[PDB]
Amino acid sequence: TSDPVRQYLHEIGQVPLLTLEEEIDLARKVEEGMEAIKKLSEATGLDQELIREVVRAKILGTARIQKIPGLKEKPDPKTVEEVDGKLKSLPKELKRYLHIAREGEAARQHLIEANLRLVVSIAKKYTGRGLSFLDLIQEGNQGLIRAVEKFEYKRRFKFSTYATWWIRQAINRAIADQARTIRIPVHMVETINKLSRTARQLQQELGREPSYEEIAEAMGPGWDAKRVEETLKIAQEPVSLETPIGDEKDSFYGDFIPDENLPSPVEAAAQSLLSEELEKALSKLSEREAMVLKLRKGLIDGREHTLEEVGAYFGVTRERIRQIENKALRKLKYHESRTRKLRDFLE
Amino acid sequence: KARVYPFEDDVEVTTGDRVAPGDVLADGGKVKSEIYGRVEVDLVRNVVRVVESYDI
DNA sequence: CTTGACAAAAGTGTTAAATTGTGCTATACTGGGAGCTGTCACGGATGC
Repeated sequence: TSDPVRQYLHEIGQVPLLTLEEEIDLARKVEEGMEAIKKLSEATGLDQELIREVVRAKILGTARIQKIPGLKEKPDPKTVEEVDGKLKSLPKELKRYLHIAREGEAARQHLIEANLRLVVSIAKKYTGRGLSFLDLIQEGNQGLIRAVEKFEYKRRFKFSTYATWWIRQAINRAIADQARTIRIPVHMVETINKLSRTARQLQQELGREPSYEEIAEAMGPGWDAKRVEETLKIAQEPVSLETPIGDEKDSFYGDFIPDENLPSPVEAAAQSLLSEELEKALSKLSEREAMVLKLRKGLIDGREHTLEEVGAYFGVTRERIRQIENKALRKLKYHESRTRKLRDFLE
Repeated sequence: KARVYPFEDDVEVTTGDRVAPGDVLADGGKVKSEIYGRVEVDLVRNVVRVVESYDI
């Protein structure tokens, strides 16, 4: 039924492997291309990666590379074409390094494709992560590219080594950057791994699972029960709301979760009643002090007013405002003990 | 399957351009490859050939 | 409501201590993998 994995498998199956000869030739053609770019940088006085990408623009497709980097990366007619024209002004010795360059550029692609059959075989022991087959393999191939650009054939080492070391990394990074729904930075993943590792070891030995005492003991210095327990708490991942229930296939999870982040119908009339009855009990105070109170507690502009400010527009000193709101407060305290209307709202 | 067009002084074309029946190839319009296809510039063998291809 | 003196609350600048992000490891490693059955009726796209 159109398997996505067999697609890629037979797609890499079309391009054959590479023996010693082809490999060395490839790498050499690549480094030759790159150093060619290095001289071509001195040619027109440009950068490495600049001309290097300009080469790509003419090789792995023309309009398509500059068309969808996303809405803004670099202009095609402006910062690209002028680079083509500017390097067209050069003689034999110069102009040939261009062809050398692009040749090496193709050699890089051939190299990556030839060794892809490895990267696919690398992510197979790496399954069971927070990512599936293709998702893993691709992020491994991303490591294959960097494994290519940094490789040196002069060291007489088979590329299958230097590549594999970069794949084994790229995947183990790919898990650290995806994994759990919540994002966990590298170091945390590391420490967690060490913890579970220790667990697996002393549980294999002792014939039973450890305690936060012994597991942190075996973890070395600075490791106590509280810390291992802490990182253990962070270790767990969120639970899906689509989680089924018991024997009933119909029963979901999230339908059991209440909304407390929105005011309950009772709370609406509650806050209303408070804001009303308070305004009623406020009218028994002097025109100044009553205003000063709601200016102080932010029932006016929604913000607290320092004694300095309440006194600034009233002309009175801060001390005056202070005594005013104290007095007014207790003058309210007289009526409240009587009516017992607002003696509620005590939480 | 292709058609060879050896050159002498440089070229106006690069590997991966397309083609046309008698368009300038190399050496100020010395040779013109007449055919449809992909163009390959070879410094070693000092030739710029074209393998027969439509640009579909 | 006022004037000055002061504790505490809250500010603001520089720094020590953590937390977080990035990179590389060159003997040679070169196409995964798990399978699951005792429906049933019908309606449409597709194949003989």
